[PDB]
Amino acid sequence: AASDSAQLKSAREDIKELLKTKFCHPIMVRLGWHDAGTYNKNIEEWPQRGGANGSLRFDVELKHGANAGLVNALNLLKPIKDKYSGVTYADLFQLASATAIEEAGGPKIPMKYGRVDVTEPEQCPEEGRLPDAGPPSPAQHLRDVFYRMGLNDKEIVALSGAHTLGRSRPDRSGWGKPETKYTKDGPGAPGGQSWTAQWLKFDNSYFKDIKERRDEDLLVLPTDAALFEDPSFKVYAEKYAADPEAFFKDYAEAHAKLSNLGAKFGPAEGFSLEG
Ligand code: HEM
Ligand code: NA
Ligand code: NA
Repeated sequence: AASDSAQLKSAREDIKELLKTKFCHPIMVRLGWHDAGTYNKNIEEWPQRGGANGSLRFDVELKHGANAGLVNALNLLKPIKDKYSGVTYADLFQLASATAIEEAGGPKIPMKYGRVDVTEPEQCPEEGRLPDAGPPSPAQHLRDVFYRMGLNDKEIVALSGAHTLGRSRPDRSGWGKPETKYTKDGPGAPGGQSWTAQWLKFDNSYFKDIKERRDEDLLVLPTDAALFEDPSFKVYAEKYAADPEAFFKDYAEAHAKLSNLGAKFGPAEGFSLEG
């Protein structure tokens, strides 16, 4: 009865209702990125290459250190997933993320769907393909991880801007204060430490805050700091801090690129919902 494209649209409606009710925009963006971020451009075969294939839905991968707390996001999406047999987790994760950015006031991401789902937890990538926030050499570590995905310096800086959304919890990743004046009252579950004052608003404030460092309640990870310390990253970081339009353009394109990493589409070229 309902076409697969129609189901994705219905799922998007459900997601928008979920975001309006739970204020869970940030975790949805993190979920999508952690499914896609395991992509390795050097591996040819699907699903060994990792990436956007819905493997992140399995306990084995959710248990990876970098994925602490993501089971909450999966659980929030499960009820929606159950309504649509024609919607894959691979697509649902990316749909929830893109919708989250947009509902949060971000740019419209040029998205395509039709991603195929892996079927067994044995197809999940091994742990260690996602970045650490506190390595000995942050900037080089970012290159090691993102260059492997086939992403460049521009994309590394632009995508890091997603930290304008959400916060860190010492009970999850281990970073951040237990709470601050900006998070102690929610909305959603209070607590943790945000990078920006309005952590439910998608704008270029992340770049301004990590550079200014005037607010002790605002978080700055070694990898965020690397954006302004690195001779190449700083070019884009300063540009985004001063040009919100430039950030939105580069962000939309980078987010779309990330969302496709390692995926196998059906049909091969995928399909659009509003093209
Ligand atoms: C540059 C490599 C990155 C590192 C080292 C990193 C690290 C972190 C850490 C430590 C947290 C705290 C999580 C917690 O407390 O539960 C976090 C949260 C988050 N990150 Fe990243 N991140 C990176 C890249 C990205 C990218 C590329 C995006 C998406 C375009 C992103 C989106 C988010 C979001 C939305 C949250 C907040 C989730 C929430 O509030 O529950 N991150 N990240
Ligand atoms: Na995956
Ligand atoms: Na923000």
